[PDB]
Amino acid sequence: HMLDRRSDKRNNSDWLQAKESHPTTVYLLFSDLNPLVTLGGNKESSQQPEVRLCQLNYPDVKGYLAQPEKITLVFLGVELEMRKAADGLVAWFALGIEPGAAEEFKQRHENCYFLHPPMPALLQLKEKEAGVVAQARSVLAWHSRYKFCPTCGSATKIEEGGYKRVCVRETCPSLQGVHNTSYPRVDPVVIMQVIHPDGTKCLLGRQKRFPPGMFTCLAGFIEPGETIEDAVRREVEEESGVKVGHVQYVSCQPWPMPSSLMIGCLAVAVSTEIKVDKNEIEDARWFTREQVVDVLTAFFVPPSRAIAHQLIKHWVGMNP
Amino acid sequence: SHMLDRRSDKRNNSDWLQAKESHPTTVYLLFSDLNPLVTLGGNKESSQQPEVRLCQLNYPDVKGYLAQPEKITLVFLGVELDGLVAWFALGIEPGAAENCYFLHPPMPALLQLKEKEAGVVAQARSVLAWHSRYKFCPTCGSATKIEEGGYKRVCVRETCPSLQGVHNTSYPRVDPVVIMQVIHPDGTKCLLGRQKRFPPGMFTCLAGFIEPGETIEDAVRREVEEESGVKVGHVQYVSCQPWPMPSSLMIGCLAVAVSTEIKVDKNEIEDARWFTREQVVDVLTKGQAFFVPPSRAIAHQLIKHWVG
Ligand SMILES: Nc1ncnc2c1ncn2[C@@H]1O[C@H](COP(=O)(O)O)[C@@H](O)[C@H]1O
Ligand SMILES: Nc1ncnc2c1ncn2[C@@H]1O[C@H](COP(=O)(O)O)[C@@H](O)[C@H]1O
Ligand SMILES: [Mg+2]
Ligand SMILES: [Mg+2]
Ligand SMILES: [Mg+2]
Ligand SMILES: [Mg+2]
Ligand SMILES: [Mg+2]
Ligand SMILES: [Mg+2]
Ligand SMILES: [Zn+2]
Ligand SMILES: [Zn+2]
Repeated sequence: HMLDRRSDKRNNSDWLQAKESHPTTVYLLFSDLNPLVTLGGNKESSQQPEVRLCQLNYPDVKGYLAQPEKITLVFLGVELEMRKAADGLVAWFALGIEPGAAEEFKQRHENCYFLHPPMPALLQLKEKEAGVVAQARSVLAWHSRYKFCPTCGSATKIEEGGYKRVCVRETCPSLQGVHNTSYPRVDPVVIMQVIHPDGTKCLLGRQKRFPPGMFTCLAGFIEPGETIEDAVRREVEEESGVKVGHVQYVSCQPWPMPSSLMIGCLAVAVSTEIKVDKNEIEDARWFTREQVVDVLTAFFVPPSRAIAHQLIKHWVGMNP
Repeated sequence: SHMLDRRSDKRNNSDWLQAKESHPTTVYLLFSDLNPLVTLGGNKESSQQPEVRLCQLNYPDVKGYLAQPEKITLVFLGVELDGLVAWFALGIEPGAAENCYFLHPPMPALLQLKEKEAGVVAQARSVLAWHSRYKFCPTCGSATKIEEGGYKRVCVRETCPSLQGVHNTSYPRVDPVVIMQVIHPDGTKCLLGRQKRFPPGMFTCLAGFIEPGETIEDAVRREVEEESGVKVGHVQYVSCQPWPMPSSLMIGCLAVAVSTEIKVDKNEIEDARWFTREQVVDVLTKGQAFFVPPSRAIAHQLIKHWVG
């Protein structure tokens, strides 16, 4: 990650309040969960215009901050190097604002714009910036849909730097002991590059909503009581009929749509017959290594920053 | 291999689920306050020591509970691996709850179940626990209704945003947790810690929840450094263990420290130390003024994996 989350500061109201108006503090502005970005404008993002975060400071956002009931403020962390309250730490916050306010901003700064739609525009951000966006967007998305207490239905209030919501009903069981109802949600999702029993093909599928010709790795949410490997085997068989043996973890990608942790795996199929569950996917097929090589250089796959692309590209290079 | 095929394709088949409720081969697992009904001994597996196993009930054992649907919670677990033997979990109230008994307390008594039965309890307990604490719509606060064999809750307010599109507010929660065996730079020691609440002498792997926006490996590095001050480099995934307290997925990793100095937070972790392979070997066998979780806990499996 690009920041140190400094979760120990989340219950330090005085420190958080002081940092809000400190001149070194960085703000990332969000409207309807979309981050404010800019194209080009420095050396790295120049040779072809690259999308980068529009980093704001207190003088840019002070008017939003002075209406706390209309904003959602999340402490993201501090920069990894300290500069020469006044502790040398450079704080970052995510600031979610109302649409009226965002319009008045868009007329104020012409070079910055809100990134949308989230898929695939978030894949345009460089890795370090994409990670902080995934943190900020996932927490703001949680706040947008978890305003009421799941245990009793009452209103809740934000606490702990944006990382906790607390029911206002004093008698509520959610307030006795520690419960996940207080805290942001992380949904684990397995996504799997599935290799044919003969090592020369891989299994890819699509949903009816996908652009014509796009195919990608099968994926699904891990269920309660399931391991990573269990979910890979179950989801592949559900959607495509294919039975899976060995499952190998490869890498992760946080995917803030709203709050998914993509757990990327390589899996070896032990059967070949395909039986598509139309209620989930429209199509699943075996693609030869040669076909996939042709496409990485009559179907196509997600862009290179998507984990599915990284899994497919990794496989193309493995020893058959 | 597993006890059950989840057959999630059946969860929206209300006619099939209903037919199975009274079928003579259907098995029910009874839960009181999220604790499973179990039994000790009584088959070939206990010829040596009495072993805990699930107390499998059938329709005539639970039919009085089913006659009061507003007082129970019913979850379709799957079919054994139409000839299909359906399993359900049935959560009841403490009042309604002599060779069976409710397994309590969950830590460490759940660790007495054999792995294949532990997997079914983790499924059932976590879904039941979700229903206990997620009865209202997080998006608007209205009441909700159970659907899909116990795997969905649906807001009763027709205009609610939760009903336009697909949203995680409808579905069971799974909380990813990293737990990590952390090896000293010199390769000869591992880092273990404890909380004040722990029984005296107990040490275990550090662990913590993955945050929004974070990878497995970054959560390991962040939590180790938060809790113990130790900085971590390489992180390797090893294996998982679902832990239904209420709904955690323990993601077990081996990590290499790149610093040596410990600095404990004295808020979550009251103590953390480097333990040599010899100290740990002694404690996996039996001799040391400390001890670790039992063998079915993923921390014990990770510590064992490390010593070879
Ligand atoms: N946490 C969640 N967020 C969104 N959808 C979920 C979640 N858990 C289960 N689902 C269901 O999972 C479906 C997607 O299938 P899959 O991604 O293959 O598991 C969605 O259409 C939902 O019905
Ligand atoms: N899903 C969750 N369930 C319970 N506690 C959580 C959750 N997410 C964050 N927390 C917090 O994490 C603390 C435990 O620390 P750790 O397990 O080391 O991350 C709890 O006491 C809560 O304050
Ligand atoms: Mg899927
Ligand atoms: Mg699924
Ligand atoms: Mg699926
Ligand atoms: Mg911890
Ligand atoms: Mg911790
Ligand atoms: Mg933590
Ligand atoms: Zn409440
Ligand atoms: Zn609602």
